[PDB]
Amino acid sequence: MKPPQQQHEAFPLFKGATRLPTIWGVPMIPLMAMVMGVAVIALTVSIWWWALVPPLWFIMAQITKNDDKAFRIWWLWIDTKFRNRNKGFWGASSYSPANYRKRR
Amino acid sequence: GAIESRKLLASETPVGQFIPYSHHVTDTIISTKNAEYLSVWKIDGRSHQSASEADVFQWIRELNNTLRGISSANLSLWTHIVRRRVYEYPDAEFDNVFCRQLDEKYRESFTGYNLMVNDLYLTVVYRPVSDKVLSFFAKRERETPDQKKHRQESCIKALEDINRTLGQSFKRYGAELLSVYEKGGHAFSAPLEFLARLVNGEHIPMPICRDRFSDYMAVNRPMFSKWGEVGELRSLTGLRRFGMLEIREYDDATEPGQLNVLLESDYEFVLTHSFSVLSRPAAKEYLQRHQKNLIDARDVATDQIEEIDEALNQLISGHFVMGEHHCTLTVYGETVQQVRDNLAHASAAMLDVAVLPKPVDLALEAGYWAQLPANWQWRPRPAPITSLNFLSFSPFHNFMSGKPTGNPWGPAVTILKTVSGTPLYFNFHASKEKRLLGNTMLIGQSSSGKTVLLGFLLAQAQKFKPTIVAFDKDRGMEISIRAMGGRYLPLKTGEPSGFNPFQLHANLIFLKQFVKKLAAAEEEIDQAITAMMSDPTVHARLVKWCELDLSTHQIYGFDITEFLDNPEARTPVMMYLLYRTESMIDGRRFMYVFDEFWKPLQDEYFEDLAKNKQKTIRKQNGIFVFATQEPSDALESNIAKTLIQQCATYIFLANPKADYEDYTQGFKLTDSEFELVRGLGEFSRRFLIKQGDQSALAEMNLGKFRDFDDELLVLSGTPDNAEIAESIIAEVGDDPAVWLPIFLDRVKAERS
Amino acid sequence: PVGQFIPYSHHVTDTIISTKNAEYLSVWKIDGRSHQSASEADVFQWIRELNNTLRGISSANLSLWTHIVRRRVYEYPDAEFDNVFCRQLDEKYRESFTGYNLMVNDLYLTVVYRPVDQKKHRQESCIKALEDINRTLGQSFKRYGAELLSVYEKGGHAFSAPLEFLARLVNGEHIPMPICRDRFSDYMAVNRPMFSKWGEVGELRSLRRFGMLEIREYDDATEPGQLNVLLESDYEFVLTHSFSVLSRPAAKEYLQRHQKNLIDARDVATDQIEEIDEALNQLISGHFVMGEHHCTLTVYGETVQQVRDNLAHASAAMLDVAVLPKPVDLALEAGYWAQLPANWQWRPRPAPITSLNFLSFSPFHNFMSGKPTGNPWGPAVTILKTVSGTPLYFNFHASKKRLLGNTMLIGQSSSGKTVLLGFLLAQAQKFKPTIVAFDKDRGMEISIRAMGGRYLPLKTGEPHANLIFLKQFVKKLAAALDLSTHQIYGFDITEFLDNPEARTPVMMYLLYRTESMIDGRRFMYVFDEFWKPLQDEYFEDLAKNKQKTIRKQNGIFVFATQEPSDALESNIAKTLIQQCATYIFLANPKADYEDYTQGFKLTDSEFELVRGLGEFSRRFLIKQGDQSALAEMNLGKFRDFDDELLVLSGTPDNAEIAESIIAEVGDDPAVWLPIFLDRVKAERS
Amino acid sequence: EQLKSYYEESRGLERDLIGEFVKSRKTAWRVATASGLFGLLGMVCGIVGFS
Amino acid sequence: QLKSYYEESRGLERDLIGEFVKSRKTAWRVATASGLFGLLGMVCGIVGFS
Amino acid sequence: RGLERDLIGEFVKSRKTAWRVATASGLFGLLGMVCGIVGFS
Repeated sequence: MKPPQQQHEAFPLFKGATRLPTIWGVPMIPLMAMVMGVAVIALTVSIWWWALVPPLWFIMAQITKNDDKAFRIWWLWIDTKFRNRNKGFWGASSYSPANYRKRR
Repeated sequence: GAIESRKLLASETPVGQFIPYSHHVTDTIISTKNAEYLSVWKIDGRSHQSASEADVFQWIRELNNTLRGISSANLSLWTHIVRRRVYEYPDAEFDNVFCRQLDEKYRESFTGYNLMVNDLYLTVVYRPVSDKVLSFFAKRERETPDQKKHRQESCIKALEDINRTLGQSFKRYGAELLSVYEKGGHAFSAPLEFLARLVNGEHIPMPICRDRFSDYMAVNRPMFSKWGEVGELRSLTGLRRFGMLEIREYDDATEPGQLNVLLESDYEFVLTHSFSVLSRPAAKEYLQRHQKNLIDARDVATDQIEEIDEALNQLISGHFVMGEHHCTLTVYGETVQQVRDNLAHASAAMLDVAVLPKPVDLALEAGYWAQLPANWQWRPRPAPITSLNFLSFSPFHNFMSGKPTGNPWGPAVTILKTVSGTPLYFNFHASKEKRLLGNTMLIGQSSSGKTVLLGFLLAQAQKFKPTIVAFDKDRGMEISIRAMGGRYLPLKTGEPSGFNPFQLHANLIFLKQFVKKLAAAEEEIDQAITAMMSDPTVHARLVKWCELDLSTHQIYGFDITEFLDNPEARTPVMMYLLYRTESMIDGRRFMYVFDEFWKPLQDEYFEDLAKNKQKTIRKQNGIFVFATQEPSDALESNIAKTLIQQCATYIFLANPKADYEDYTQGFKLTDSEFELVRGLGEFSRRFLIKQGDQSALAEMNLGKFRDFDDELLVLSGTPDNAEIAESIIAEVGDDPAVWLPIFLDRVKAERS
Repeated sequence: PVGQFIPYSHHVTDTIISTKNAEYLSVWKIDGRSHQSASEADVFQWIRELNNTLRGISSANLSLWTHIVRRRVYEYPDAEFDNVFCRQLDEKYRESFTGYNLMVNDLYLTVVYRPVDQKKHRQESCIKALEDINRTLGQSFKRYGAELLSVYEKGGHAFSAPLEFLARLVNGEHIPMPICRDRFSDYMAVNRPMFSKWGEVGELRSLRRFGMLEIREYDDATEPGQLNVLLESDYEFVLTHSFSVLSRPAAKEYLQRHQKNLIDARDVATDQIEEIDEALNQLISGHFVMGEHHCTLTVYGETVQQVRDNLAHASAAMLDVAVLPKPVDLALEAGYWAQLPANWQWRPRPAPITSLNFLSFSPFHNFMSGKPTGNPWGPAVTILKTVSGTPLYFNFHASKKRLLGNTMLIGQSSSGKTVLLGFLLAQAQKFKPTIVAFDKDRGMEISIRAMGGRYLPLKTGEPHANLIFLKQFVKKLAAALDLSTHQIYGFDITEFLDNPEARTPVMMYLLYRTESMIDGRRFMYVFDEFWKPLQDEYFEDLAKNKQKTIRKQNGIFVFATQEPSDALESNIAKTLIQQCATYIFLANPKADYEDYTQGFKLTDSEFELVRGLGEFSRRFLIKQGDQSALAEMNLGKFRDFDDELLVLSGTPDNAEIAESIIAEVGDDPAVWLPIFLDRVKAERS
Repeated sequence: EQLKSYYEESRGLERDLIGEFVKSRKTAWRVATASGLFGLLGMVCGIVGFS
Repeated sequence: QLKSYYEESRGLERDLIGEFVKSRKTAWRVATASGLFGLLGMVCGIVGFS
Repeated sequence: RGLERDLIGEFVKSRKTAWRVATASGLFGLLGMVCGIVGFS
């Protein structure tokens, strides 16, 4: 049925895949985006620019502790499925096998 | 509209962005848009069903040890267990009635059995530098075209060294390196076909032209769903719906074969493992993060501390390196519901072992482009794992399945069912024991299944129209030989056969006939018989007490059961018969077939001729098929050493009186293999096939499956049945081999 | 409507069709050379010979479009003719064709010129440009056979032939379109194709749907012809190539741009850059021009599923060669509209391709097919199967007054001469001509008696402008005749064929009545042996002199001879031999190599094919004009071939049975053949 | 039945179409630019008079 | 002296008559804009005059 | 019919447009003249 077997002769993983890089409970790159957004708010107003940071940051931390590095998935979606055009025309995202007809 | 179509296609994004490949820089190595040179290894995996538990762990340890030297941060591995439906094996074409009907029945016998076979491909890339940050800074600078050539040369040398080391490490495995193959006055790329199969979903041969590989690689339009977990490929052959899956949680144990459950299954899929090795600095940093977060224990667990403490010592001084791993499984199906239920089955199978998967959503195209070996950036969920754990996830275990098509002499001779469930494409030619060796030795213990199996193989191998010469025992295959076009030539006592001892160069041949004729000697008759041969008191006695036409038929036999007492009959009989058939060896395909080794032992010079002549015929369409009803006493023969050494395909039939000693020293097979073999009780049909180093407990069956009614009696061998059928053949007297119906009436008494 | 896509406007100079944007055009219908017959040297020589005039007339204005079309020909009408035995033969042999290809290959190359008070003088210069281009193209295509389509009068209002091809390219079916006062693109589209909304496939109404496979190869072709695999297929299609020849200064710039672009890369490929640099060096030295190129295949299938299957089979056949088709899912509209000549803008993806590669992709190779219809007597006289599974439409009038009609049949009498002679005569009866037959044996008489005319054998005991008759009679002195009775005639020459000097006087007298009787009605003279009559003093002279007038009338001399070396091509026989239109060479076990090749101008590879047939293989080589094919009119089961072969062959026993039955019956509605059917095979059995 | 004398003029007809069409383009720019300058006169006059 | 692959490609693809039609359309559009400026000047004169 | 019917077609269609532009210019100019001359007093 399966070559798998219940044996203690194991190579432990140590579960270091949960302790992926983080600084204050969040990966730095999404937190870099949070800082960029806080600066964007600071362009509009300084009173609540720093104030908006703890809410978003806490949301990031609590999401990451649930399912780590989901932000990479979010970025991949935004980059690939979102940016594609003519999604409605084909009924789904499509990529022409052939190159640009003009290409000039 | 015509202008509307133009403005739409101008908006459309080509697929060439996601396919980072370019010219073959070397015959075995592919380039990349980012100079990440690639090479694909086609591996014939090791057989795991032998179920030698400790040996699996030993194999994993050895793979890790051999990989250690290659393990360096500039490396990666992508493993793809592609499991496919097979169409390459063609339906056979037949002339004789009996063999054609047997083929028809056997083909009908596989309605409802899965014909999918899984083959394993390992792709190894060599990124020049794996800097976390410095790579980005270096990427945006121009370089000297001669120094780019320097990078080319150094990378090619390193990758060639890697391939050589891996090939030396994978001796027990298939270890075949895909390279350029030319066909029709124009070059082709075998590795390109694999990458196309990954990206196109179908095997499309890829000619190599002056343009870059990426632009013309894709011939099928992919349509990834929006807000969906499956995608659709639009192709001329058909529309293929593929669904993806991802692993999100791991366990510590990593007992090897945790993913083997997926191999034997009913859904066609592609399984991906990428192991982007990680440098020891970052490795110990990652380890230290978990170490620290454990030290923040608050009495979380006492054991885990001494479970992790050994990690530092093993990482510094062991032969393993950390890595980045993601697993993605792509099920191909023809309808949306079918692929979804396949995904449910696969998730159930993964949840069976301690891993917990989760379907990939919002990253379908990312996971799909991650399948390509060179796509670093599209990794959906990279995780840090131990190298031992990586080999545990991908231990190159595979149910043995011979090549269906492309084998020497063409397609696989037969398709045999397997106990595990993966169909086995039987074929005589095996990789290791240049032109492939076709030797076979059908050892067994007093089981008529030997005769039935041999007759079935002959009837099915009739597809190649090959010349076959048989030396049967106990009238076993007289009916089988007569069934196809052939002459039995029974050597019954009291009537010398059609040939007389004389023959019609020729004097050189009959020289040894004189020498073997010398019995009850041998010095004065060295040439005194030779001169009379130019043109012995007991010699004329044998001549008076002796108590042919070839090439008009394709199959031959010889009722040689009589000469089990006096070799001076048997030895000249084999000498004359072998010399006779020697002419037809070079004419076309040949398969000698035997049933004993002690009569061949009676020759005492058949070894002397065979030691070179087996190579000579083997070069030109020569095949031996050996059999033994007493394997225990077989290896005792002086010639038996050469018999065991030369054998290519080893087939064992259930022997209750099995020997550990013989089957270990000769008939080389593992201890677990021997336990499995002896586990076969007497009269069990299943028979182990050690075709090559890999082995599988294939079985053959003939029972009603919702047939074989006439062939069940014909394949077997019975003295009563054979003599009675000889009575019918005497009555009918018809060279029209289709004569079978007349005998079918006399089946009334036996089949009453 | 659809008039936007079609650019042609009106017809000029009787041979060029003007266009919007002042771009004169000229259409050539080219019958390709036979690739199968010739060896490997001839094909390279032909490629280089074409390149000669291509680079010789190359200029930025010049362009060329190539179309090959596979047509299910219905122009064969299956005519009606009253004879009973010939009806049996015709019906059975039609039945034999079931399951076999009836498609034909037609190749077209359309030369187009687009220049980049004195306006009229510049117009004259522009038209004379295409005038000279057509003149040099015609001189360069003499061996191939090129018919410059031009206007032809019809009942007082003209039709322009070139418009018909450009119509067929878009309409898909041959529709005659006349020259009217309008602009041509207005109404030339009788059928408007409808393409799918997503564009995967297209639909055309008579309904035939079509799909397109885009073919683009960027490296040099190994073989002079890589696309000849398509010439045999079960799907109609149109294959296009456009060659807008770039001027040399633009070619240099493009090569430099592509070279620099290849240089600027992360991974350097030394092989490709060296190849491109070598091509750059060759451009100045090997004087081949470069132009933009694009290739599209437009298959035809009744149903989309059949269309997809045809596409899959075409892709597999292409991938057997090293050419990878790229399927067209969208822009099928643009690709299809690219087919029409002078539609540069709608080209999907032009790619600069060396002239040698262009000729290698599209050399004018096609199997022999002849012309099924339009021959001066009518449709094709008969249709013969060929090797390579392509149909052959046989017609006598194929030449290089009116086209030549004379035919040579060379081979041994046993080696299928009888059956082929009889079958060709029976088919030719469909036009009901007058037949005068001379037979070396008594074989022909049974065949003739089967037809309407009664053979007149010669046996012992049965023998003012007339000044010519008297003077010819004096020459012999030195040593139901007319066509009124019945249409067909046969006079035995077996009596005087071997005779030394008795043949000449009777031939001289017989020719008098034979020629003078009809004299311009029709003639299909047949001689089993024509070298025996020609040794005459007077007959050969009058034949050579009067062949011109006989050709003017509806007169064809179907000569024949068993052994060409026996005919020995004497000084007087030279004209008769050389003015033969169509040659059918049977398998000759013995053939003097030098005389056989040099007398017939037969190619060396064609001679190799003739020898390859060897002895006692019922095949023949038909060399019409300047092409060849191996056609076999084999008669097997799919089953009357047995009986109409038995009657067709002539043996002394068959001859005597035929004469006795004819004399004894009295009135017999060809019912002697049912008597002849079994009365013969019993004796052989 | 002068078959070609009827299209002996079609050539000159096409030439005259080209000539008339290019002449029309020339007069089109002529009128457009004249209107542009004269409208500039009007607009600047109104701008001046607005005060 | 074409001196440009791009120039040759554009010269092939470009439609001469359609180019002239578009040029005249642009000419008339620019003339209309000029008339608009002129009418604006007229309105400004009528207004500021008072 | 044909190109000739297009030739005369434009040959006087552009007459229409040229005349319309000329009339528009004449109307605008006489408007300016009349309004200004009303302005003078």
